[PDB]
Amino acid sequence: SHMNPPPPETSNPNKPKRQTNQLQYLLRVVLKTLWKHQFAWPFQQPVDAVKLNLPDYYKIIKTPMDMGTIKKRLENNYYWNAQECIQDFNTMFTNCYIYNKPGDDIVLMAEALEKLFLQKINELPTE
Repeated sequence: SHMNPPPPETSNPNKPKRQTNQLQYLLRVVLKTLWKHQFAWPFQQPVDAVKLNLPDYYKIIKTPMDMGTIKKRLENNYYWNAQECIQDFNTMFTNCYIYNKPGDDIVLMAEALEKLFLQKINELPTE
């Protein structure tokens, strides 16, 4: 009976756009590497609380984020600063750590993805 919210916005035509080495790197290296990982599939789209039978997910998670949203934002030049993209990644991980219990398979998957994310953003070009 519960409903999913609308996904996060991925495009704003009033927001100015720019292409920096950091953002291109975040799309082509960081996002692409995480997207192909064995554990990416639960994070490639917004959490569907209806299809997954999680009536309390959006009562606990008020800041949803997923890699599909991040990919679409990068592709639309929605981010102006790279820190917006990094914050979205961190928010996705944090949502998974808060909603689920430690030791759940999804949390271990998210932790592996976060380790890879930190390894990949270590080599981020300068501003």
